[PDB]
Amino acid sequence: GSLTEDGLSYKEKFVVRSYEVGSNKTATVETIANLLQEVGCNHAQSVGFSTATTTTMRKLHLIWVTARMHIEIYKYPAWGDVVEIETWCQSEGRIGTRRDWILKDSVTGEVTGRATSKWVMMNQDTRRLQKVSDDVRDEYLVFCPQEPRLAFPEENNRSLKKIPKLEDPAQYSMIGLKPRRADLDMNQHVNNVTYIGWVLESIPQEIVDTHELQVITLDYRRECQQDDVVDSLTTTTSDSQFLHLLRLSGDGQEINRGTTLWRKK
Amino acid sequence: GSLTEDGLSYKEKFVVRSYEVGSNKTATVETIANLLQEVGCNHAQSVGFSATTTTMRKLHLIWVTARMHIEIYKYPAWGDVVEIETWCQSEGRIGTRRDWILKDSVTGEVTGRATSKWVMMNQDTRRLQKVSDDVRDEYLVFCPQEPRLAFPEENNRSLKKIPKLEDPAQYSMIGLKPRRADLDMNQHVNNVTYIGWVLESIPQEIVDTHELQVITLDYRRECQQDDVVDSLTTTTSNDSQFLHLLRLSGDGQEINRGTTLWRKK
Ligand SMILES: Nc1cccc(OCc2ccccc2)c1
Ligand SMILES: Nc1cccc(OCc2ccccc2)c1
Ligand SMILES: Nc1cccc(OCc2ccccc2)c1
Ligand SMILES: Nc1cccc(OCc2ccccc2)c1
Repeated sequence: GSLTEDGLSYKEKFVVRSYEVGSNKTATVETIANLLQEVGCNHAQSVGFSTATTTTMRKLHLIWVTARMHIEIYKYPAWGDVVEIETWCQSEGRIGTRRDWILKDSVTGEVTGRATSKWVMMNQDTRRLQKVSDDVRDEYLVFCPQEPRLAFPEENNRSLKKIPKLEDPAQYSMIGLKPRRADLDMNQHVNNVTYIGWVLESIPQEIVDTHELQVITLDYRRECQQDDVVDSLTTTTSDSQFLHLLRLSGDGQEINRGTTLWRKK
Repeated sequence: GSLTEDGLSYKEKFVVRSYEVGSNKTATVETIANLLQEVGCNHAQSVGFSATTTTMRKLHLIWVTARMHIEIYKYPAWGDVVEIETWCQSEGRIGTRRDWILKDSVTGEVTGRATSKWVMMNQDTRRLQKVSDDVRDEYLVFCPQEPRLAFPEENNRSLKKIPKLEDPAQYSMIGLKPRRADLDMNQHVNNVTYIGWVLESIPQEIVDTHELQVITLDYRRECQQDDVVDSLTTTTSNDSQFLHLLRLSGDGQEINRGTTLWRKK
């Protein structure tokens, strides 16, 4: 992978692996999400971040954390195919930061998917959210395009829709979900992609066998700790559309909420 | 990746990814195992497999793993390039063996080795059988015909008999269930998921203070998508050795047994 000519975006190619595909021999949405993280990390490294935070951030013990992830897939790449992913970041003033991605088939050059994520500042120790200070923005603004560059430009698009809270009883559920060590990242936190998998676990297998996932919007409200247990809840709201809710098994504390849109095969 | 000059082995390079590493910023043993599967599949594809021979497809037979043995000297770091060489050998009418050698691409030093024993099985009835002479003649032309062992040594760990753990186990992790990401393209639980489940019952303190040097795992029976597993471990031993057992949560049917060897950091 490499920074583009202007140094304001990063591109990387990936060959889809045998264990990365589902029953139709195409990449799962979790494989796509993992690739989005990898190209994101390679972009941060290429622009000088140490092995993820600016100078003012490390001084105040602040980190970027995902508040929302939105992914739209038109075609899932096949096992052995080469997918090219371009990524960039944009300041959203004092609110936070946005990271966007564009996925293309390397052989045809056609856009096969797009993603957008909203990040907010948080104290690493207290978990308290904060606005982006003047000093932090000045430090990372030089690595972003300064005029708008949106993966989802269209007005009233799906990435900005407000998601409601699922009401009990849920139509479908998968309970007792727990992370194993492979679900943890280098910092021993549950990987953001694991939550996508947990959301999808409550979708009936018949829907998965007869439909393709076209869109997924996921809000991240609270982290699942390594010793926590999660219940995944889903209700059809409709193409098939679903409303999702992940909550802690015991006290019912919300950790995520989301929506999925599926197209008939 | 590519076949070597003689066409009797295959090599491929992999760059270690951000989400593939643990707390020490080095590849987990499950990431290594996944890479072993990928290079294995790329080798089968390079030698003409659509992976079953003509006689195998007619008799509805497949290769299935009976045992996996991995030894790691150094886990590659995040961003490092690891080169893996793989080959197969006929083991007469008993079955087949696939071996691997892992090297640091920059230094050329051997950083790990692996060996696996495969047996023929009817895809539908799950009944094991010997390798017929017709099947052997079909794949022998893709193997070195003189011995080529990743584990040559006389009384090496790869061929040790593993006993059955007796209740009560010293440590346990109960209620483990596969999610969709744990399944392969054929909707079977991926062989690497069982390695993760075995390791779940090792206490976190051992993981934090030791590095896994050796893992031997026997595959006795499959965990179905709707099954629940219990992972059991007892210390048998500066090095720490453990005895492992995976069994179905309800009836206690054995699915795997194994051993691990850990060295102090
Ligand atoms: N941890 C990480 C690192 C780099 C980018 C990144 O993008 C946000 C995201 C990716 C996949 C799923 C959900 C959110 C996340
Ligand atoms: N923690 C983390 C992980 C992965 C990517 C990342 O992006 C930082 C960044 C790169 C380029 C421009 C602006 C910001 C931060
Ligand atoms: N499914 C598969 C495909 C190709 C090679 C392969 O090697 C055996 C193995 C690898 C990793 C863990 C346990 C066993 C397995
Ligand atoms: N089912 C399966 C999956 C992955 C590899 C594989 O190896 C087949 C093979 C390749 C080269 C020589 C002899 C045999 C079989």
